[PDB]
Parts: sequence; C-alpha cells; structure tokens
Amino acid sequence: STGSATTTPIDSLDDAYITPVQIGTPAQTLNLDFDTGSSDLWVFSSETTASEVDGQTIYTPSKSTTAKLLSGATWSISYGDGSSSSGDVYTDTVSVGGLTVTGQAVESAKKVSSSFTEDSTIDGLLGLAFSTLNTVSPTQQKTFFDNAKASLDSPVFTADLGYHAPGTYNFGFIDTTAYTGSITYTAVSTKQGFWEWTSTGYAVGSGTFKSTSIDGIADTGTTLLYLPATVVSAYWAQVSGAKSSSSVGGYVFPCSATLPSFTFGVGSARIVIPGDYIDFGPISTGSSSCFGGIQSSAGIGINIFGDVALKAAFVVFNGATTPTLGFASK
Ligand SMILES: O=C(c1ccc(-c2ccco2)nc1O)N(Cc1ccccn1)C1CC1
Repeated sequence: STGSATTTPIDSLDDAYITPVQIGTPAQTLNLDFDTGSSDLWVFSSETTASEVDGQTIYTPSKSTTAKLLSGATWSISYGDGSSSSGDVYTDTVSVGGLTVTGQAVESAKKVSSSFTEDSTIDGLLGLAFSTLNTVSPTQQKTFFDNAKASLDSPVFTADLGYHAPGTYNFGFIDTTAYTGSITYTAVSTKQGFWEWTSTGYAVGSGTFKSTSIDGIADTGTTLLYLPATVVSAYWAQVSGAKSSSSVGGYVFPCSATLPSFTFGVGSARIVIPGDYIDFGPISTGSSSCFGGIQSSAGIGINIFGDVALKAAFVVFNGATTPTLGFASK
C-alpha cells in the first residue's frame, strides 16, 4: 500500500503545515500538523473543554461506528514552545492520502493550552517520530507510520514541504519526479526517539564551507532552524543591522535587508536554503524589524532542522530495520 496527501502552509509565513486526515466511520476530516518531532496523534474533540475550542474542527468519537474507548488510557504532552495538551484515547480507523490504518490510537484532547486554542487552523497533531516517545499511559501506543509500515510497499515516508506553497507527504514510496539529482542518505540515532542525524557542516551565502559535525533532529513540527550559537552568529554577521534581541527572543534584522542563503551538509552533499526562506517578517504588524528563520539552539539542548531547513529539500524518513534519513535538492 501507499498514501499521498497534500500539505498546506497555515499562513503566509509557513509557520506550520496542515494535512487532511480522515478519522472514523463515516469519515471525519481534520487538518493535522504532521510532526516528525513527536509521536502522539491527538485531536481537538467533542471532549475538549468548550472554552478551549475556537474554530477548530473536532473529532466526535460517538458519531464513529469504529471508535472504541481505550479503557484506562490517558495522555499528556508538552512541546518545546511551552504548549501542551492532554486527554483520553480511542482507537479508530485513520486514513492519510488513501492509506488506511485500523485500530490507530486517536488521542482525544480534554485540555489544550492557549497557543492551540488560538490557532484555528490546526485541529491536532500527527506524530511521526519513533513510538518510544508516545505519551499514552499505561500502555504506550504506536504512531500512524509504525502501524502502517508492514503494509507499505517500502517502509518509508517522505516530506516535501513547499515554500509559500503546498507540498506533499507520501507513505510507502519515493516519488523520483519530486527531486533533482540523487538522494543522499545519512545515519540516524533513535536513542532519544527522534530522527536524529549529524550534518557535515555549513556555509553562509557564497562563503566557504566549514566542515563540522552538527548533531540535530529532522523536525517538521518546528518552524525554524535552530543551530549552535557559533553557527548562528556567523550567519547573522553577514546581515547589516542584524542583532540578537532578548526582548524579542532571538535574532532580528532590518526588513529592508536581502538575506544570504545558508547551506548545510548531508554527507558529501549540500542543501541550500535560499535567503528568502529565512525571513519571517515583521516582529509585530507594521514593524520594520523582521524575525530571523535561523536561531540559536543554546536554550534548547538540541539542534533542530525545522521547516526552514526541511522545505529546501526532499526528505526521506526511512523506517527500515536500521532507520536512515535521505535528503535531495528539488
Ligand atoms: O517541541 C518539541 C518537543 C518537545 C517535547 C516532545 C515530547 C515528545 C514526548 C514528550 O515530549 N516532543 C517535541 O516535539 N521540540 C521542538 C522544539 C523545541 C523547542 C523549540 C522549538 N522546537 C523537540 C525538540 C524536542
């Protein structure tokens, strides 16, 4: 089997991407944020505190003939931006782009933090990291990808995120028309439950490439590119007037600037992020100070290849017995 679904930026900055997902019988279509940095599939639901729902589409398990309460199971998650959600769990049929999993754990939110309520465009998350991070208790649950893997033609999914445009998540096959050149594959460590890999270095604009190992995660659920402070300083030093602002919470730059590209290494290959991908626009409406798309990871404890980086590539998440990641230009 295979699946193929279009993923769409939620706003004009590509702050996140939503992909439609069919849950239950008859189908209830919810727009989920596919997140390779987490491992819970959770949704706004008929159980969500009513004051915490503001325009999202909800899953109502009582209207699904295939929903079954997973008795006793609860879940609770916190994300690196401080947001969180929690609730109970049902199993139900879940389809993505024509690929169906029966008995998928669908984690129904009873509570969501303010950031979720305030984002009417995201109806939930679909976790695609390793199942060892799944928060369900007392019996940890598998991700949609783990449940589907055995049926898939090839035990892979691919992320092809667009810049200010739709893109695609595919399951079970590699679309050889979707990228240029070859795919370079690199080793993955699952020890922290993430798609954790080691970049071979970086370049700023037309500058010389610096060979240096940068350990970090491929995280579709994170907007920006978070890298060591030395790297980020070198990038922003090339932008006249850029500075790190404690009041804003990162690097800002004059909106009048033209940003340089940023290249990261994947083995001997190179992925170039165009400068325009690094512009996240005015810090507040009407400001001429713009927010940078490359920020320091020093506060986080891990480097994160988020959407800014991933949208410059066609990315293979290879869930073979020994997982690997593949990157190609496109
Ligand atoms: O939001 C998280 C994050 C945190 C915790 C968990 C997790 C799974 C299960 C329990 O906790 N999963 C994440 O997905 N980021 C992305 C991030 C962090 C900080 C700033 C920006 N982006 C990843 C790094 C851990």
